[PDB]
Amino acid sequence: KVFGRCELAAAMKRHGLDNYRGYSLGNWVCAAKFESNFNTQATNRNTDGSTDYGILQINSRWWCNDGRTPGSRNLCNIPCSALLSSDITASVNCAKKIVSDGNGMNAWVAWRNRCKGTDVQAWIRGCRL
Ligand SMILES: [Cl-]
Ligand SMILES: [Cl-]
Ligand SMILES: [Cl-]
Ligand SMILES: [Cl-]
Ligand SMILES: [Cl-]
Ligand SMILES: [Cl-]
Ligand SMILES: [N]
Ligand SMILES: [N]
Ligand SMILES: [N]
Ligand code: NA
Ligand SMILES: [Pt+2]
Ligand SMILES: [Pt+2]
Ligand SMILES: [Pt+2]
Ligand SMILES: [Pt+2]
Ligand SMILES: [Pt+2]
Repeated sequence: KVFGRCELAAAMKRHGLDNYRGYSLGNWVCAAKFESNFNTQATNRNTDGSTDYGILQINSRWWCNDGRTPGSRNLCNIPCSALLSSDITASVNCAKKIVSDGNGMNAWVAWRNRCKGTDVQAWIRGCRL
């Protein structure tokens, strides 16, 4: 599924991401935009053989099992395929664990390089929240 901007904002808010670990909703929508362009089916292969999955491009090195990332962990205890669902619950629940790991949203390289320090509120402007 390709979410609309405000559609994704609303789902993320409902699932408890707004100000989660102190990160405003706009940060999460911005991250999603530049990670997946709001596409739940987005996948991207990393040089180390791990794969990023879903709206927030959560990686199999640490966070999900795809049966094909040697040495990896599955700290969110999910198949990586669950991150591709039109239902974003697994993505959000896992993102909550990631952003609590100590580095906050810097865990998402695209967030650090394209969202951090920007007017992230713009990503939820206009939305009925
Ligand atoms: Cl957009
Ligand atoms: Cl915001
Ligand atoms: Cl594996
Ligand atoms: Cl959902
Ligand atoms: Cl959730
Ligand atoms: Cl933080
Ligand atoms: N949802
Ligand atoms: N939720
Ligand atoms: N949730
Ligand atoms: Na894994
Ligand atoms: Pt879909
Ligand atoms: Pt939902
Ligand atoms: Pt939820
Ligand atoms: Pt929660
Ligand atoms: Pt777009």
